[PDB]
Amino acid sequence: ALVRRKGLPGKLADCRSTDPRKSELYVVEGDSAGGSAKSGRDSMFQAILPLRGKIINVEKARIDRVLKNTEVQAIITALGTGIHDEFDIGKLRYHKIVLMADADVDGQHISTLLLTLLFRFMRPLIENGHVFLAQPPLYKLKWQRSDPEFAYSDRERDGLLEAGLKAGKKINKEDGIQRYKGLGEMDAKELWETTMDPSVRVLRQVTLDDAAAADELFSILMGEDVDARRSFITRNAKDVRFLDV
Amino acid sequence: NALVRRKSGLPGKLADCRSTDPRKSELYVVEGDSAGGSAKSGRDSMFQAILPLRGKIINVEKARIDRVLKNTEVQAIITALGTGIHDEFDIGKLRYHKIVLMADADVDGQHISTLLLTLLFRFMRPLIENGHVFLAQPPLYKLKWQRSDPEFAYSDRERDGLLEAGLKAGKKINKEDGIQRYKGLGEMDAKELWETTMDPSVRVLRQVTLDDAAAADELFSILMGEDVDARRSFITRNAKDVRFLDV
Amino acid sequence: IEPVDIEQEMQRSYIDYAMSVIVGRALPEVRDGLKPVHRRVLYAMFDSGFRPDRSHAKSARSVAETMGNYHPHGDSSIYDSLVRMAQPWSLRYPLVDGQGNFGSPGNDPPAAMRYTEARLTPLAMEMLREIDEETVDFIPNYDGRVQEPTVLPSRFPNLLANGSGGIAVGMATNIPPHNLRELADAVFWALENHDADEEETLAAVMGRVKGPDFPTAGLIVGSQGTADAYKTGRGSIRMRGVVEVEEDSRGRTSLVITELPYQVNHDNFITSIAEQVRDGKLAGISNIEDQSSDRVGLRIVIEIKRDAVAKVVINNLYKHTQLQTSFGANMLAIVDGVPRTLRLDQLIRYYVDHQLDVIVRRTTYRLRKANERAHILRGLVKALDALDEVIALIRASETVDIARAGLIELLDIDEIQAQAILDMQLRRLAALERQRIIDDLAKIEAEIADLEDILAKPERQRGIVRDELAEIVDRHGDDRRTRIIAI
Amino acid sequence: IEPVDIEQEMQRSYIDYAMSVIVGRALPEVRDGLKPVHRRVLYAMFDSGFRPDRSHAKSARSVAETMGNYHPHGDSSIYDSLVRMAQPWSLRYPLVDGQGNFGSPGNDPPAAMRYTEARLTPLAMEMLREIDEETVDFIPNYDGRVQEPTVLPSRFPNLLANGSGGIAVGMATNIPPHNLRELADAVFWALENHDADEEETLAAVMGRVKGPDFPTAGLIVGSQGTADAYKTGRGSIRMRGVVEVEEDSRGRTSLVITELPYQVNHDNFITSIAEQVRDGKLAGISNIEDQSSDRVGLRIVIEIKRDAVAKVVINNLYKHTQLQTSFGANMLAIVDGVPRTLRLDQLIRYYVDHQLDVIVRRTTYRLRKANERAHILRGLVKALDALDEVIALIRASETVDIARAGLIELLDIDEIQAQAILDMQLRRLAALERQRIIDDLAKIEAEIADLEDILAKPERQRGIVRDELAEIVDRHGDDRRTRIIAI
DNA sequence: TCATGAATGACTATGCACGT
DNA sequence: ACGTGCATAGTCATTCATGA
Ligand SMILES: COc1c(N2CCN[C@@H](C)C2)c(F)cc2c(=O)c(C(=O)O)cn(C3CC3)c12
Ligand SMILES: COc1c(N2CCN[C@@H](C)C2)c(F)cc2c(=O)c(C(=O)O)cn(C3CC3)c12
Ligand SMILES: [Mg+2]
Ligand SMILES: [Mg+2]
Ligand SMILES: [Mg+2]
Ligand SMILES: [Mg+2]
Repeated sequence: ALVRRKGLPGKLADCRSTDPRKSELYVVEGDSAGGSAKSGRDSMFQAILPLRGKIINVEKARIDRVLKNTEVQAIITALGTGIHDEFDIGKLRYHKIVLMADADVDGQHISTLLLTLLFRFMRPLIENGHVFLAQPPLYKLKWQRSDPEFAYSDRERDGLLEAGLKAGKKINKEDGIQRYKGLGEMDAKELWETTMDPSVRVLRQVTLDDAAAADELFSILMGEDVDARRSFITRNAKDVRFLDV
Repeated sequence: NALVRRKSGLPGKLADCRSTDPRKSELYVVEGDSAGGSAKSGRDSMFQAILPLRGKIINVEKARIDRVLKNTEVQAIITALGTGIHDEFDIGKLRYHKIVLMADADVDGQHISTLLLTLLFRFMRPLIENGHVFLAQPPLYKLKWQRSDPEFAYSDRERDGLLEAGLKAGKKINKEDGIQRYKGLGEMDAKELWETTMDPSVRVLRQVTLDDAAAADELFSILMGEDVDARRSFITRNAKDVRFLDV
Repeated sequence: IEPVDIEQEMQRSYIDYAMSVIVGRALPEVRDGLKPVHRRVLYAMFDSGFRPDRSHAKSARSVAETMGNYHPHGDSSIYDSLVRMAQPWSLRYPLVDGQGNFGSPGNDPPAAMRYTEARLTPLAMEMLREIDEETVDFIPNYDGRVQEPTVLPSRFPNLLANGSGGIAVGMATNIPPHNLRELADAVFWALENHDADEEETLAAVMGRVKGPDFPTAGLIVGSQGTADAYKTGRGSIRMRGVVEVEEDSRGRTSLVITELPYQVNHDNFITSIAEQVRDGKLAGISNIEDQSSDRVGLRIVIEIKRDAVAKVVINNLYKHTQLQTSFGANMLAIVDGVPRTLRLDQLIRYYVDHQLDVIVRRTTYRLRKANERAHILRGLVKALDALDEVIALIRASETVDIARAGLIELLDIDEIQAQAILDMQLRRLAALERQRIIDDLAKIEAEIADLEDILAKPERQRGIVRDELAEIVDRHGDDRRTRIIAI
Repeated sequence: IEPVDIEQEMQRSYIDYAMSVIVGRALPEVRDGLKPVHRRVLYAMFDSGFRPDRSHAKSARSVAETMGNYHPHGDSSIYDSLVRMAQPWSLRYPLVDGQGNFGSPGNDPPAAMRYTEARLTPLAMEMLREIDEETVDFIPNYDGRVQEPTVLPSRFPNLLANGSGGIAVGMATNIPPHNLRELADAVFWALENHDADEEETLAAVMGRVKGPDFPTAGLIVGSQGTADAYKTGRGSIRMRGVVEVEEDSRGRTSLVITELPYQVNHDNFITSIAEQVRDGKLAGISNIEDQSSDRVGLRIVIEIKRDAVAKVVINNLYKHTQLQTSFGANMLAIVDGVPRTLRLDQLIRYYVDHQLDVIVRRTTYRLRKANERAHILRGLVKALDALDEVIALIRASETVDIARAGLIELLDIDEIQAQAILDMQLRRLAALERQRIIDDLAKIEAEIADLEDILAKPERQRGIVRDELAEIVDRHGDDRRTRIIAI
């Protein structure tokens, strides 16, 4: 068991449960999204750590400079575990670390920067499956009489719309389908019923198979060598669609 | 008498002049970062220095002295003027013989003037008595004639007058662009500020005079003091006749 | 260089600041209960079409529209004012429909302008109802380019409903919110008893307006302060939150706070108790836990010791925290450009007067417009009766000026009417189309007579205010939230 | 909970970011030389009517319009982008007419959004010329509500004129600005010699485009780097400021710098010299004084010691300061959704292609509209020829549909034409108006003939580009600022 | 290490009156 | 001394590539 704040980051909205095994840390993008998340959460088991701005690239940046970064200190301090050789998983304050960023490309970028921080400083968190990715909604179908439905893809939107119309439901062509462009546009309720309610949230558990292959990919994509990265993108971006086919 | 100007122990916001002679130097105390920014550009860097003040100035009549000296904006003024305050006032160390207060023409500019004048009258009164304090009058309108040079107006009356005269003279204005109305110093650029408030050959300055010190002391305490009731009755008594002070 | 004496400068400048702040910044107009920034935000959104019949616009667009046309001040503070008008715990009847993160009753700040959207609420649409029918005086904006309203129609008593708080110069205002249905009853009475004096009117209105109705619910303890505020314009109204004692399986007791009095920050409240615990002031308390959520609302659990009495701890909380706190009523509002402390019957009467003005002006507007339409229609009907000649005339004319000048002489018609004949489409020459022009004339002449009748009878005018207001209340009126108890 | 491998996530996420930044953020489209934010700001202002024919709008309104409809990002950075497009020392040909404080070449920051106003410049109006005539492909915006343009008509070569600098992922761009008159000559040649191969085209274009022309004036030293940039797409161009040695009556020679190379901060430049003199790196210098003003422009006076040679100190300044600095040219632009390093002949050719597309699309649009009006006009003329009959028919109809159906039968007419006859006003039945309808038909049929001729002849199409561009250059073209000298 | 330029806003201090 | 609400924005740190 571990004490919750009521010696940790000021931005941290800690949970109430003293059991790390049941506790969760939502690492959120932005002050707005983190603010609403702090309200819509279950304060018993879910803690919120909002991160501001692009995270520093630990692959490029020198070690001492990374340790001076306020956002990195917040993560390391909140997770309770050390880093590198001084890493001790026994002091992990949350057995679930949910990264929650915007659906847009800059959210994706922040994900790669966080995953790089974790893989380089605190790899066992990934190996033991403590790291997860929340999938935010993209659309909210606002039926005239029925309860609203959330969609996490363009396909699902078309499907739920098709089904609802076939069922005899109806939507306004003005209000209609609200499209989310970021977590910051959502309120507390919306975030709960899509990303934080454990009975409805869509989480993806980060797994680590080949450590050596991963090590090389991280260094290529995140490293200082531009040429390697440039050729990698021009080589593989052509086939990014067909990774899960 | 001469004193060193900062060039790469004075306020960071201060854009000092180059002249080392206070008799020849001027300090423009400006309202806002934008206006101060433009002033810094349109000024004559030889004799004119700019000290921008941000936000409403602390009321030295209400707040205790220790709190006033901790205020960053007050410290900037006292430090830039070089002179001490109260009993430690030494006019010999005055870094500028012209202290021009330049605020927006709007109501909030007027309020900042009374707060600055209160600071000066209470902490550095001799500056007022010896006529080192002035008030700049910003322009309100800029008439943009189609072919002729533009004209600036400092009142609604002058606007009507210059408009009538120009039209009578055969000049013409667009009814779209037309007469630009200034709502603050922050809306002006460097050139405009020079040609209306900083060019010593065109600027309209008012020199603050102090006749009856005892009467002044009372008015400052009524208007700026902690006594609300006194202030309320004074306003309700005299606001009715504010028009007719110069009639 | 012109000389100016410091006394002249100080007096003139400060008075100019004080008066504009009093009349044009900090204090509400008695008729619509709005400060200038509020009125300008709402009208900007209204004119921009950001209405409930369309999807929320980005709130940045509302701020910029307000800035560019009406309110010559900063975008930052204008956004704050807009945000407030959308918070359900600030306004008893929100005027802005907010979409996104608009903050909380605690220290959680609202999201930035970029993240949020906003539009007018249905009640805010009643504030602006028929504003385009010359129901209120308009004046030029800060640079003469466009017009802005001096006051809104305000088809429900917004000042008393949503209240107002403002710090001016030499004075300040603090009017609490009230329940719309109770205010309506008071208005209905004032309309029926339009000749009643102030003495009778105050007794009647005080009977219907039972007291302030805060958006945060809670309790009002006592009746003296309420009576003072309505009879004097000043009064101290004691507020309380609601506390429900819960027992535990072990047999431990805990106090559950689910409501707090108006304008009490939830986070500051919890912090205040927390600091007054260590500070060994509120003994008997064992543990403080905030079990609040978006689904259960406020829920502050105060577990107390076994050797502690619930009411003793509750009384200590009333004493040493804002669980019990008083609302300092000061009924100050601008009346005809003058700040005035008002009795409750004065507040109602002044609002009723405004409504009657609005209804008469609307009627006058509609009556003028009806005559114009009738005037042109009469011209068209004259053309139809001599249609063969009218057409032949226009055809044989070399220009349209010749045709027009001829039409006046032909049918003995005005130039406006004659112009309308020229503007007439060949569509309107069909049989059924000719008939509609006749019927439309007959239709309008009935409307004109009705309108003239309304203007001639104050009874109908008052009847309209009553009926229209009743419709609003039936649609937008809600239950009382704040419970009133005795000592 | 679904499992995902870290390699899969990393690769897909980073590639998606890199590609969006490359194609849709940091790098310019070759056809109009604009990044997405630039294009969206300008179109927003355009659609909002913030044009040179009306007074400056509050810049907050441009930001909010761009933010709310096209650019789903923050108001802060969008304002920065708008401001930069209004600075004469940033853009060789400003696209935004700024009113107020937009900063300086030094560390004086721009005023906040609340203080400044903005509208489009005349040249920016050429970027958007006839954009409403289907001259460019439009796509739905970020939420499907409205359409936005994929590219602007860009009736002057904006990419080469104003240049571009951008940091993307895996690559970056740095294109310098050029003199419009020189660019026009190159385009004029490309149009005349439309069949010339790349080798000839490169030689020709390089002869007319003498080199970059920076808004900050200054000097270009050497010709190698310029040649590399145009031949390779990469090159190092050495820039210099202007130094004028002045002598004193006392014998105190001083260096007066009146110009600096492109993108050199005035305040940083003075500080760099000052810090290099205090520590001891630029001996021979005696005193540094900034005599700059709004009236004389840049004027940094560097008084040197008596036992110092002016030319030595100037070379020391070239060596240890940005008085001499290189522009790292990397001619990278997006071509058909693909990032590409381009030769100068490729840049010109691609722009000329875009212009020809614009003119052909415009002609096709105008031809379609011309046919439509002509079609309706043909209907009107038929009505006029049988005017007596047309009226009699409409009169006997119970509805307008019976009247229409009859008109079709009477004159052999479409439903569109008959409807147009129905909507016709009695206004146009006057003599001159009937004649005006006839002549209008004759006019359009002449225009249609012209338009058809344009589409059938590439010669005319190229002629249009030349003549229209020539008109633009004669009106908005200016002298060269950057002087080109040899080693 | 610093500049470039579009991307990812909270914090900081006064006036003013009034009540705990 | 703190809350209230309408008035009077610059500073702070990262990604990313390239050349000093
Ligand atoms: C809070 O993050 C930001 C920071 N900082 C503040 C201090 N901590 C660092 C991590 C981020 C900043 F120093 C500037 C900006 C900005 O200039 C800005 C903007 O819109 O211009 C937006 N943001 C935040 C994350 C989006 C900024
Ligand atoms: C620069 O002055 C301001 C200050 N401070 C900053 C530093 N200490 C004092 C001098 C003023 C502030 F702490 C907040 C604001 C604001 O919140 C604000 C706003 O638009 O809301 C405007 N200003 C400036 C003077 C107008 C503010
Ligand atoms: Mg985002
Ligand atoms: Mg102002
Ligand atoms: Mg603020
Ligand atoms: Mg920024």
